[PDB]
Amino acid sequence: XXXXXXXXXXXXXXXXXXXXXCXXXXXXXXXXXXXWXXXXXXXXXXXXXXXXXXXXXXXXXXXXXXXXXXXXXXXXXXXXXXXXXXXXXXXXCXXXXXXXXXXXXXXXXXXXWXXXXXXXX
Amino acid sequence: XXXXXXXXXXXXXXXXXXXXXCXXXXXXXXXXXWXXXXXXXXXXXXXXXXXXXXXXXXXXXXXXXXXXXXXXXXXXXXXXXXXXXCXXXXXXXXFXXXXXXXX
Amino acid sequence: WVTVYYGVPVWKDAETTLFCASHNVWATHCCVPTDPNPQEIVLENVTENFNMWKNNMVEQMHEDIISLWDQSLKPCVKLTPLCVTLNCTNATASNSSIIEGMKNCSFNITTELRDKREKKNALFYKLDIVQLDGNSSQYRLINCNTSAITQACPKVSFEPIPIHYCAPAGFAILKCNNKTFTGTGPCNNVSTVQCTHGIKPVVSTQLLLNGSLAEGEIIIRSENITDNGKTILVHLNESVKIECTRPNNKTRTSIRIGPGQAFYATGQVIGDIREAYCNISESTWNETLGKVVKQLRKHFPHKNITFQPSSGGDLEVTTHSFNCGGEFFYCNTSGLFNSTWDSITLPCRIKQIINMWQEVGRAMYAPPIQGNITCVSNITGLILTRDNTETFRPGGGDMRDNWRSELYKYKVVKIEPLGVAPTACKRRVV
Amino acid sequence: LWVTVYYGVPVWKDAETTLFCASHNVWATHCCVPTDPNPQEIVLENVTENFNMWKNNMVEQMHEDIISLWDQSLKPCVKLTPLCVTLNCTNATASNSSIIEGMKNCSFNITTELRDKREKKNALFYKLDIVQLDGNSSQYRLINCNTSAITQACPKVSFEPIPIHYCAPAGFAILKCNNKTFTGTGPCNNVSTVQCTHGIKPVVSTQLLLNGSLAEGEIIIRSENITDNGKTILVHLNESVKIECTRPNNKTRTSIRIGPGQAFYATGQVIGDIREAYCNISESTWNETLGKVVKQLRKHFPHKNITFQPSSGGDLEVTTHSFNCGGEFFYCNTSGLFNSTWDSITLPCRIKQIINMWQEVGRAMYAPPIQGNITCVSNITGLILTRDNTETFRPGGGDMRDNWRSELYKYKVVKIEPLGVAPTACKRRVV
Amino acid sequence: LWVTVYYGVPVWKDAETTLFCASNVWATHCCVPTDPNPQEIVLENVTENFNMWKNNMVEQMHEDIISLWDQSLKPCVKLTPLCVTLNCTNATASNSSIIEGMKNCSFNITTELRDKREKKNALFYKLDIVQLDGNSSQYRLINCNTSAITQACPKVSFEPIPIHYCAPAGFAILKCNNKTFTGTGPCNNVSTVQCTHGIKPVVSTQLLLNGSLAEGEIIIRSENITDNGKTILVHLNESVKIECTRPNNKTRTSIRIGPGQAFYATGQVIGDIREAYCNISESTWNETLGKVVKQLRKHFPHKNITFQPSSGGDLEVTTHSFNCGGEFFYCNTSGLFNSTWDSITLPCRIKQIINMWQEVGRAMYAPPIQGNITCVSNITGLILTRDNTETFRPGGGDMRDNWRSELYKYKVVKIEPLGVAPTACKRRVV
Amino acid sequence: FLGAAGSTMGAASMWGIKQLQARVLAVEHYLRDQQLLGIWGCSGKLICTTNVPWNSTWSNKTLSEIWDNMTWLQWDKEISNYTQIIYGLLEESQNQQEKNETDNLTC
Amino acid sequence: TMGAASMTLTVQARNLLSDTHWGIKQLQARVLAVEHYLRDQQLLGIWGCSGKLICTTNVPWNSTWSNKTLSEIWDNMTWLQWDKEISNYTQIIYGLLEESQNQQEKNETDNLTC
Amino acid sequence: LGFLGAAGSTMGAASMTLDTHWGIKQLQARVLAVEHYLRDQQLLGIWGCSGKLICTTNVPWNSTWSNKTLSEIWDNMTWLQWDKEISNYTQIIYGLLEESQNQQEKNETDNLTCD
Ligand SMILES: *[C@@H]1O[C@H](CO)[C@@H](O[C@@H]2O[C@H](CO)[C@@H](O[C@@H]3O[C@H](CO)[C@@H](O)[C@H](O)[C@H]3NC(C)=O)[C@H](O)[C@H]2NC(C)=O)[C@H](O)[C@H]1NC(C)=O
Ligand SMILES: *[C@@H]1O[C@H](CO)[C@@H](O[C@@H]2O[C@H](CO)[C@@H](O[C@@H]3O[C@H](CO)[C@@H](O)[C@H](O)[C@H]3NC(C)=O)[C@H](O)[C@H]2NC(C)=O)[C@H](O)[C@H]1NC(C)=O
Ligand SMILES: *[C@@H]1O[C@H](CO)[C@@H](O[C@@H]2O[C@H](CO)[C@@H](O[C@@H]3O[C@H](CO)[C@@H](O)[C@H](O)[C@@H]3O)[C@H](O)[C@H]2NC(C)=O)[C@H](O)[C@H]1NC(C)=O
Ligand SMILES: *[C@@H]1O[C@H](CO)[C@@H](O[C@@H]2O[C@H](CO)[C@@H](O)[C@H](O)[C@H]2NC(C)=O)[C@H](O)[C@H]1NC(C)=O
Ligand SMILES: *[C@@H]1O[C@H](CO)[C@@H](O)[C@H](O)[C@H]1NC(C)=O
Ligand SMILES: *[C@@H]1O[C@H](CO)[C@@H](O)[C@H](O)[C@H]1NC(C)=O
Ligand SMILES: *[C@@H]1O[C@H](CO)[C@@H](O)[C@H](O)[C@H]1NC(C)=O
Repeated sequence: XXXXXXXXXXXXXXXXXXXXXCXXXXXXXXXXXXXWXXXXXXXXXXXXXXXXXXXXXXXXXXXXXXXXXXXXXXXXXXXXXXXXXXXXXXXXCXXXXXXXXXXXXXXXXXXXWXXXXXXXX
Repeated sequence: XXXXXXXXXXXXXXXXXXXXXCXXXXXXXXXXXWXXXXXXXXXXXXXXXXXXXXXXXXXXXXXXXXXXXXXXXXXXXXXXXXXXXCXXXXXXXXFXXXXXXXX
Repeated sequence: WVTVYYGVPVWKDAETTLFCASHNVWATHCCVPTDPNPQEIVLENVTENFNMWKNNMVEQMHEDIISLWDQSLKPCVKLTPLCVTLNCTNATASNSSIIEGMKNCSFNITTELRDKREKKNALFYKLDIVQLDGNSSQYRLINCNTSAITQACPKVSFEPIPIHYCAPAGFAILKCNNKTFTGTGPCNNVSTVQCTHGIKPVVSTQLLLNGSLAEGEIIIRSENITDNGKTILVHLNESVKIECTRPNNKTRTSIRIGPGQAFYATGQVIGDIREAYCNISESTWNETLGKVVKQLRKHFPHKNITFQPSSGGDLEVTTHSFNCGGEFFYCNTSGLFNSTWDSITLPCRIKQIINMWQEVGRAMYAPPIQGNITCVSNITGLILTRDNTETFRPGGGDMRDNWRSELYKYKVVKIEPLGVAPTACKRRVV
Repeated sequence: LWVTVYYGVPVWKDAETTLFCASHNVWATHCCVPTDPNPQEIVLENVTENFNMWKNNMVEQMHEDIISLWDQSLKPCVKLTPLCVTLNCTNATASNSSIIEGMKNCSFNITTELRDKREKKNALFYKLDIVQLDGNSSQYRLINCNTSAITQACPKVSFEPIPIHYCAPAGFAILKCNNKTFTGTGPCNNVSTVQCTHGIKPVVSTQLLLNGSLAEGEIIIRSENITDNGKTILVHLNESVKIECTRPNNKTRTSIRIGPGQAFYATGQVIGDIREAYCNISESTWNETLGKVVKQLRKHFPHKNITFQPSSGGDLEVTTHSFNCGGEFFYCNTSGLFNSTWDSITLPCRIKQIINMWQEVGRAMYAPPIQGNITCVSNITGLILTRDNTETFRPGGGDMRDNWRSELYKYKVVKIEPLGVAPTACKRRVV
Repeated sequence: LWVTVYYGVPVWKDAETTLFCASNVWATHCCVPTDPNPQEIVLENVTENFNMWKNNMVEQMHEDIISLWDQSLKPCVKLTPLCVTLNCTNATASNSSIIEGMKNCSFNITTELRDKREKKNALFYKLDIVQLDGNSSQYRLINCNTSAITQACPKVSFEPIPIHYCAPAGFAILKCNNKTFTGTGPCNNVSTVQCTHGIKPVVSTQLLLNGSLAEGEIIIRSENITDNGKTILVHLNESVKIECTRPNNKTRTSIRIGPGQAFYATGQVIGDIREAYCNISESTWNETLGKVVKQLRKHFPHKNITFQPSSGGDLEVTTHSFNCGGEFFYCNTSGLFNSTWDSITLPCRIKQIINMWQEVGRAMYAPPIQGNITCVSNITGLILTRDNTETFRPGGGDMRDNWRSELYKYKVVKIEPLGVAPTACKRRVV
Repeated sequence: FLGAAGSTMGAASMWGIKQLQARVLAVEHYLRDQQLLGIWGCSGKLICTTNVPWNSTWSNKTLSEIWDNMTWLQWDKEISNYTQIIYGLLEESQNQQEKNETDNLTC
Repeated sequence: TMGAASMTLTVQARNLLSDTHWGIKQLQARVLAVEHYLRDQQLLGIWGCSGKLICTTNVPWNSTWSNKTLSEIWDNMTWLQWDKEISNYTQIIYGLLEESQNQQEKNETDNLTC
Repeated sequence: LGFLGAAGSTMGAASMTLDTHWGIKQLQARVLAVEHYLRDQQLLGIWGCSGKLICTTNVPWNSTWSNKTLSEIWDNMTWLQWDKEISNYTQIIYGLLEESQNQQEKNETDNLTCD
């Protein structure tokens, strides 16, 4: 059912924070632990993340996450520090545990990926 | 798990079993995951954690023991004509560039 | 000649108010300490007539428990503003299925400011949600058309502690010490105490949990055994271990519905797909019934008997209803009471808006509990209704049975120190 | 000669204490204590005991207990605050004429058991309780809502005038006056001691005292000072005057859900026979009764052509004869009786739904409609008069305490003082 | 050699009980009259141990005051319907400028009818209002998201009257008459009383206003002195006059907020000069403080003492406060306690939403008082805390510390009339 | 406490509202019994003889049949319907004793 | 001559001892009945009359308030008249009764007898 | 003199002895005052006396208890000190007072003093 929107697009100044947000759709934004693909020209690797599901947020593997799960606004948000010009690649948003009930522990990849959008730092 | 799958873009007309086996330092915490794309689009889950199938999967295969996560892709032919890569959902925010094993 | 005596050791049947002696509601209310060295005095050659079915100590316990329960619940969050139409759909699992027994409901709730309403959602148990129209997704909470629903305070524990009922000055409690006493008639071995032993209040239907055990074999107790219009209490001399669990970990969402009015509801469920279940050893249960049957047939000889499931009514009477770690379980006992004359799993349901009292003027809402729950308890007796062959069913009751089964040994009497007797000695004057 | 001390001495003093009552009804529930099936009375010899009904504290205690019970009983009931919305009102057309005169048909938008939903509901209401919001407008509100808490009386509890005996606590006694012509104040030279009063029915009315005691004397006129025009005159009769009050119609009740087990009751329709209410008072009985009252007034007011006039003004509570006829509150016009110079008379009467009841008006009671017709048969046992050359009397009144004072004029409470002080006999019992 | 029993023996044991209150709310509640000529009894050759820090009368007076405060506020107008978004701007005055401390707020409320709404205006203090957004004129009242706010009934001033606490039968109150008593230990000049003297329940923080002055020289009382965590109560033997005022002329309106109930909103401010201020004579303050230091140096000799003005903590801690004419003043004392060892004006602010005591439920709304307000009070003592020479801070403390300064001379004792002593006499005639 | 309750006379030897009601009643019962002993002139005694003769109408059995052979509890039942008679007689005998003590020219 | 009345002293004495708002009122009534009972018993006790409905003392029966008595005439038919004539001195008489008992104790505390 | 008067008196100079919430508190205070009064009276009655200021009984002193002569303990010590100096022997004295009265009740049980 889920139809995550592409992140707000940007053409940021170099080393500007990569501030963007992905509108949520056809999912509970109140659950749905979310992640921001760590987009790159070759392949995304690792992610920034936040979850309404656990009242929590976490640091990115690089730069910063500055992530939030704005369940109230029906949107994912992040603003990684020091966006590199090389960061100008599209990042999809997706979430895990969007279900009413989970048959397993939270140790699985999200599949509902957004069309994505790039920030041309 | 900050290591790549042993992929070399091996491919075939059928049964393109490029089983790179998500060799992510043999420490995926049995949360190996697979996705693939043949388009300028987000990759779709190819397989669920470890040996589990992706929802609405077809022409696919998977296995894992936090290591040696062989994924022969069943006997997949046209279905296998996509770039594909491994990830460890529960370990080091790991991702393998893996390879464009897209026949 | 008449002689006046004072301090004569005699008494009369009497009804008085007994006092209750020892976060926890029971501990908070029954603040009066117990006697660390209680005494019991055997009365040589005293015959006393007891009747557990006419014992006002049972009614007193019933009334005081309800009063405490109401006092405890009263100063808590009201759920009135949540009595709105709900938009409910299928509680989709992470599995390619719908978890049964749950609904995913959304609604427009007024918040702290009266100018704002927000769309909130929560998962609810199917049992507490009622459909407003056929062929419709619109639902209401089950009790919003009948009475107020109040959320129990998360800071208040209802876990029972042993309660001692104590006579006031001028009164004493007589206790029956005949191990084979059946609840009515004379007891030929009695003693006097000031306080009862500690009885944990237990709320349970069908099966009697965490009580005392019988001595001298299993005792079948009834107001009238012949009369099939009355309840039979079976008091066991050996317990049956029962282990109940909820094999999941719930996470909850907090919705503010007023000025500090925090409402809690299930946000998500992580865990197994079985909502709840109870584990009863098979051989233990099978031996227990054989012994119960041996005793039932001494009252109903040369007849075959059978055990059947409860015949009808709502969950409180048809299932085994109990409090497990603050959660409310309604277990299916048809797996036990199905026989004619290694373990057994009883599937269980969970409910959040409950009554458990004959009064429906107010309902309690049980907020979700985080973490997994395991309860181990002792089955000390059975509540049976009798209905050639005889049929016994694990029927319900007025919840007084959970006190009648412990208070059957006690009677309250008034002490009457004055009396007169004849002599042959005229008062000397000056 | 030295002092002897005695205990158990038959001495008493005036006192004010708490009295208790003795026998789904509200009074039966509260005044749960049984009466003495074999009550005693002790006759006193030559005790010129002073009685004063006007200052008698038993009246005030009875008044306060009545108010307390009334409120205690009404409190655990449905509030009507949810109905205080603008009402859209038109003509009530239950009759063939399309007019029923005293009532209006009002529609309103009220929240149901679903807090997010409101529905258009309607009911018939009496004009006496509906307030117009502005001129030339169909927009109305319930009377007194903006100034008070209006609570619906619950059908689950009965209210009727069950006679109640008031009993003294241990250490106290009630003295009773048995002088047939005592007349309110002064020494009563034929008195006795009792533990409980006779049963007094808590009947509430404004002009004519109903279902009370009859006087031993033909008519007795009681006042603090009959020549003082600032005080109320209570006239007790030795004969009952029968009055039959009728509401010759049948109301169809409807029910509006307003909350979680909360519902409002209202008239949905009226079946027929337009006269709203009326009372039948015997004509010949009244003429004789009123003339007898005058004969007694002439001994205080020795003037010819003494007159009677209707209550001079104020709201219905003081201009009409108010009573509870059986769930309905009647406000009847007695100007047809109190108009004279010294087979039946029909008194026009109206029905009201929101009742102030007492002098305290920060709250009000709403009387649900009563299904079926009412024929209340009662007798006048006394009249309440006030006074303005030749004097004029009117059916005026007090603070509704007169209603119990009129029965509690024979009783007073005294404290028993069993310890004596110092009579003398003997010396001292030394060794 | 033989035992004799005596009854009516004038001896006693330390005890705690319930004292009764004897001679608005204060006179209404403490309706019981007092003895116009209390018969104080001097006890020859009696030494008693007093302890003002452990004296439960302080706690009892505190709890009774809270109960009365709440009983008085309870049957009054609720301000629940005012939890709406307020659209606020910068308030003006008869002086065509801006009042820095006031906001002019417009809002939509329920009127007499439930289906109607009206737009109303009211003035509020900056300290009564919190923003719902950043750079946007959207506000709420400060306690809306915490608790209900109840408006005090205008008919009750709560003006302190002397309160006497009286012993119940079987009890007596002992009084210490040592003019240099330090609050604890033996008192070698004692007497008994029926009731305490009349203590006005005056509420303040840093400076104790009103009550009696010390008979002796300035006495510094502390539970420990050495422990910097303890409250130091300085009881002066000479008062300091303090004159406080709100020179502005206020006017108010009345907003119906539903049937029956109405809100006493502030209408307008005219004659605006200063929100509030207090005047303390300079010479008096300097000598008074110097004398306090002279005494502090007897505990901390050979040190040059300084003060640290206004301490730290919240408004209720760092700012002096009192009820003046019904309005609540929050005055800046930093110019009084910044010294090193003709008048000083202390700037002062006003609040409408009041939260005295540690409980923030039942917040009180103080209706505005029309016209201008002046109060003259007596500074009778200081509350100081400690923290290379010693540094002292003015500061608040538990509200209980306010009555410790009045009740330090009194103790509750139970009279024990029965006792036994030797005679060497045996009962006659067996 | 009760001791040999099961013995013959021949062996005889020596929330806030509810709580307040219980305390008050304990006091009322205590005082009622003490007042009654005072009325009979038995204040302070555990055993008090009187000037009222034993009536055969209350019991026509002799002392060897009443004492030694009857349980206190049985005895109270046997004469339960005379308690109010004996008590009335006891009060009057004390009243007569006072009448004589309080006669004049005596002290 | 109030002779017969002495035999009713017992009858009167035995009659002295046997909805939240209501509950308070009922408890107050019960408590006060007890307090009144005990106040009288305590007073008879301090005067040395415990256990007696009728007792005698040694007091001056002072001429400053006591006039000459008569041969069972003065010793009035009505108790309520004495309540108006003798009672005027209750506040002095009760004090005399306590002092007379205090004097008896002083004469025999522990100075005489054993 | 006063209610306690010379509380600080030497034993040798002892001389002789001589609205709902509020409603609940007041009722409790009244009830307790009554209970304390009655307990003292009941306690004296069971020791063989009432109506007395001073009672003499059949109970000897231990003489190990004070371990002092009467000429000092019933002399140079204040009643207030007397209480302090009992040294947790009060319950012993009371038990002994009950035992001696019980012995008297046993000796008076035959009760043959009759017509
Ligand atoms: C009538 O009822 C009586 C109870 O009121 C029974 O008496 C009880 O018998 C028990 C066994 O003999 C005693 O237990 C022992 O008590 C001593 C201390 O008294 C302990 O040291 C022992 O360990 C304990 N025994 C065990 C196995 O734990 C009870 O104390 C005793 N109770 C009382 C109040 O005396 C009578 O036996 C019973 N009579 C009949 C005919 O059934
Ligand atoms: C120990 O405590 C005693 C009180 O409990 C003190 O006694 C008080 O001494 C005062 C004089 O210093 C007396 O003042 C008198 O009061 C009357 C009131 O009506 C006036 O007329 C007199 O003029 C006035 N005396 C003078 C000299 O002005 C108090 O009345 C008296 N209190 C009592 C109850 O007797 C002791 O002084 C005190 N001792 C020590 C060492 O501090
Ligand atoms: C310390 O004690 C003094 C009195 O010794 C208190 O001052 C008094 O305070 C009250 C209330 O503010 C004043 O009452 C008002 O007076 C005006 C006069 O116009 C009247 O209109 C009001 O209705 C009300 O009655 C009182 O006059 C004032 N007394 C004096 C002498 O000025 C002072 O408030 C106390 N301090 C503290 C902190 O409690
Ligand atoms: C009692 O509880 C245990 C778990 O605590 C249940 O054990 C599992 O049962 C399933 C049945 O299909 C087996 O596949 C699992 O391997 C068992 N687990 C373990 C650890 O042994 C047990 O079944 C319960 N009792 C009953 C009657 O169901
Ligand atoms: C009142 O108005 C309603 C409007 O639907 C109508 O159905 C009803 O018949 C009317 N009743 C009377 C008495 O006018
Ligand atoms: C508050 O705003 C209203 C807006 O109509 C204005 O009339 C009023 O004078 C203002 N009051 C103050 C003190 O600014
Ligand atoms: C510092 O202390 C000395 C005494 O040691 C004193 O004389 C002096 O006045 C003090 N300083 C101040 C500023 O008061």
